Amino acid sequence: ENAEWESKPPPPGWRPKGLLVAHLHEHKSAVNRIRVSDEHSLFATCSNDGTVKIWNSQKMEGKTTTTRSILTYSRIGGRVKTLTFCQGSHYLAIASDNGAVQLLGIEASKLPKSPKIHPLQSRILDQKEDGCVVDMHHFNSGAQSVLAYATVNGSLVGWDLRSSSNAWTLKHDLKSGLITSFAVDIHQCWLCIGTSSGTMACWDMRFQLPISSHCHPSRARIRRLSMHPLYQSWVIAAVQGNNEVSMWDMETGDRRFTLWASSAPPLSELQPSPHSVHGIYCSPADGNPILLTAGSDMKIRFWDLAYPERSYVVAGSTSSPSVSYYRKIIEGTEVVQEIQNKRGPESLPVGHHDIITDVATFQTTQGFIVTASRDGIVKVWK
Amino acid sequence: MGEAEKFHYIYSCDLDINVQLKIGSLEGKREQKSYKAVLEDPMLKFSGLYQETCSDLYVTCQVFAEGKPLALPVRTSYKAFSTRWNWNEWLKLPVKYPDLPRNAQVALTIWDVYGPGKAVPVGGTTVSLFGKYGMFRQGMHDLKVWPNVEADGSEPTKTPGRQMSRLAKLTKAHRQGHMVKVDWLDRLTFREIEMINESEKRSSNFMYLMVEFRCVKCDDKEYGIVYYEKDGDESSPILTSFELVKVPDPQMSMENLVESKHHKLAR
Amino acid sequence: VEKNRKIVAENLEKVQAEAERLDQEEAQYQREYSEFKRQQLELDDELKSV
Amino acid sequence: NPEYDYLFKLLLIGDSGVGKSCLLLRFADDTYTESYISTIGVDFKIRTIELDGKTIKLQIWDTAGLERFRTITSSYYRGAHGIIVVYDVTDQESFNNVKQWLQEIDRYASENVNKLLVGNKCDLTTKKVVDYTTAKEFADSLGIPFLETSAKNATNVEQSFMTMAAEIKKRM
Amino acid sequence: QKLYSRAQRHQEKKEKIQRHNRKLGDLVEKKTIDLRSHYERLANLRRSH
Ligand SMILES: Nc1nc2c(ncn2[C@@H]2O[C@H](COP(=O)(O)OP(=O)(O)OP(=O)(O)O)[C@@H](O)[C@H]2O)c(=O)[nH]1
Ligand SMILES: [Mg+2]
Repeated sequence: ENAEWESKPPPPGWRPKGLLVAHLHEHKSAVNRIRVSDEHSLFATCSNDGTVKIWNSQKMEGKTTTTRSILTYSRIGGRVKTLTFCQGSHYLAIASDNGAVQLLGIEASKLPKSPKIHPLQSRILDQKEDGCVVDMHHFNSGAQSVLAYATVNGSLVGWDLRSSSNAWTLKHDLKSGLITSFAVDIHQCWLCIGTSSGTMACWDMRFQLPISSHCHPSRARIRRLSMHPLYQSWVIAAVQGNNEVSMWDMETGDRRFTLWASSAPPLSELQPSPHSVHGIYCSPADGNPILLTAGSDMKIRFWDLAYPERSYVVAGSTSSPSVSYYRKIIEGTEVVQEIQNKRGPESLPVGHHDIITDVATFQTTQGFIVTASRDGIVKVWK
Repeated sequence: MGEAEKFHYIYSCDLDINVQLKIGSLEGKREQKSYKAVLEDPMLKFSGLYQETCSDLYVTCQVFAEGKPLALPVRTSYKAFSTRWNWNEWLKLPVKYPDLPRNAQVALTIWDVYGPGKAVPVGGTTVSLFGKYGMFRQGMHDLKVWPNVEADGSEPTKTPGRQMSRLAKLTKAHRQGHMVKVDWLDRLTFREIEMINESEKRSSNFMYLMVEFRCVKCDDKEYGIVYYEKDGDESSPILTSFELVKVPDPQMSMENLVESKHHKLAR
Repeated sequence: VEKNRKIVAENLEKVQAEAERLDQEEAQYQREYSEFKRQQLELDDELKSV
Repeated sequence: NPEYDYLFKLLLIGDSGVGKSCLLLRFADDTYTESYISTIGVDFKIRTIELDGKTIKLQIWDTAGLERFRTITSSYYRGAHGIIVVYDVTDQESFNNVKQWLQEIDRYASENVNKLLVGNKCDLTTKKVVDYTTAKEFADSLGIPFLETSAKNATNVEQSFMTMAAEIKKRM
Repeated sequence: QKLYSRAQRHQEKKEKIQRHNRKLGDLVEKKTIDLRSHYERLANLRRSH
């Protein structure tokens, strides 16, 4: 009855204008995930360069004398593929494609003293037996501190941090597909696993048994799974191709709402545009949900789910052809289709020039968006 | 909205009343009818297995502690069974709560007619009377029945009554309201538990004897019976002095019982 | 009827044991193929990033 | 509300094998099957009906009748507007246990919950052991309505729910 | 018999993805060299400007 979707929701009627406030290029290669500390004090990025960098969100706000990552960690090795803060800015868990899962203790620092990372319990996964971690979520089960994570060999393991044992393990059916992403219920009742073949499979966490497996009609890879802030039985999937962010009722397996930003006709399984949404941010806001997407086409979109015609592009120069948004009913699913409308030099484009791998938002005084790219560039948008 | 959270309990050594165990139903199938064995033993056709789909089985409940029986076995009263074994009978055991040590068990044996004057065990099951932290078992319990054997009262028992094992507990917790209710999710999840259960019905020839323990009520409260011993609060006044009395003697100021035995036999 | 029952029972047992063997093989296939998929999915995005 | 006027939660309780699932399926889906799959936990189906000009959404709940999946406390009776106590007319023990089931209703359901005694499997006339008079006198002593239904040949299944829905509506 | 064909097909798909990924790795490496050549020409042109 009293689960909060975010600990710090965006300001009322927040519609990001898209002003670049920090261009941060500090990873050698692609950033894979951005997680924001639950109190929003810090945000962290992981990268193929094998580093974890912690950023002080408080230092992006109007005092950007030196936008530097307060902390860097590089000892895990391999490519750091996922990370998550643990509901309190003291612990950050990271995973590598080598197989290591590490808990990192971030120290709160008074500026006279420097901060640091201290590694805590570390877990190494056998590449043959368990594979590397492909997604990891932390939640507080009151009693426990479960760092749930999914591995290439289909095991979705619930690791209790305040102990060293597993709270649970869920052996995902690899016949379904490779786990690409998974989402956990805010009420900690059920989870959904998204696979590389489009399967999204639900697990009851109270009983710990699988209950549903709906697959995408085109068997398109699931790039992101987010639970719906409003409908407990719904899950938001970001799909391979067409910048498709479809919403699926897990009680029936029906598509309920689709975002289509593609040249292809809506919900068409024929020729998908190469573009996909890699990161999604959904908020209930003031009961009028919004959804921020970014991905392959390097455009940060804002979808007004209550008022689709107000949807717009955040990042991307005005010189690019303007877009319009139309709510339609295709199979019965309502679809917000995006359609293309037929001082010195030009100001430098502030947008990303490579695939935006993830989107995050934090609140310090105002709402900020953080997007990271496949070249290692992290950008903060005021 | 809800009654308070207070936990009420009684010490087992303070509840001077007989233990009562309800013998509920025996679910499950029996060992079919192996007609190979009947050709070898013609008396076997004259046995409850081969005479009725539900023979009029009976259960014997006996309490054991340290591998020894605390008292005689108590038998369920005769009940004619046709399509299901449902005794539904409360058995007053010959043991009281003060009489029960921490490792007391009830060995329950299901018996069947095997020709004249001979009962064969259909199965046996043993469950400890106190839980993991010494609370007398409460409510409805389903016990695994071990085929063709009597319940074992030895410590440790070889016939313990305690996938579907875990799920049934969660299902009981759900029915009692301890699990959070999620209609859309309960509807989907219980169909899977049913599939698991049916698979276990076909996969294995398991039997369960559902039993129940009485609830101690006073003024609409629920009291758990926790194992205690009288004087269990008497934390001994141990003191570490040895200033004068270096060598304590436990028999120190005690009647010489070997002299009193002698006095009683000579004088 | 007893002897040929044992023969067919053994035939069923031997053939079903093979189905389990191919189930164990697919299990390993799924494991191995999933890691190839994961590597191909990262190469797909790396080819795009280049 | 434009979707429905009232939402009544109906609960089906009774011994295992009496036909609580089959009655639910015969009412919500209009289907019957001999394949027994013991209900564990809780199930529910939704049927909207027309009654006295009003639109009533019935959420009928089906419960485990096996003792193995039952407990002393029972949360399912909570919020139920009406409870159907199903017994198998061919099974005397099921009818005898109706008393037990009514005690669970009395202590766990609402004080004014509606009740209905249903004798299912009335199509098994050769195996019937509980006579209509025996059950009608029992039900009338308690004042609960009584029907003899059959999920197999749909006999009187609709009217048993229509009765409950009507009686709850008379209560609201 | 179907499991046999499944193992046959699945054996080919393993070989197919393994060789497909090698082409992806070769292509990606080959284009990273070309990308480095673009970046040095761009760095020489920027410096020239
Ligand atoms: N002849 C006849 N048989 C019925 C009827 N209804 C149910 N049955 C049979 O009895 C079996 C048990 O019915 P269920 O509906 O599964 O009984 P239940 O009350 O749901 O039992 P639980 O789910 O374990 O509580 C069914 O499989 C049918 O074979 C009926 O109306 N007439
Ligand atoms: Mg049922």
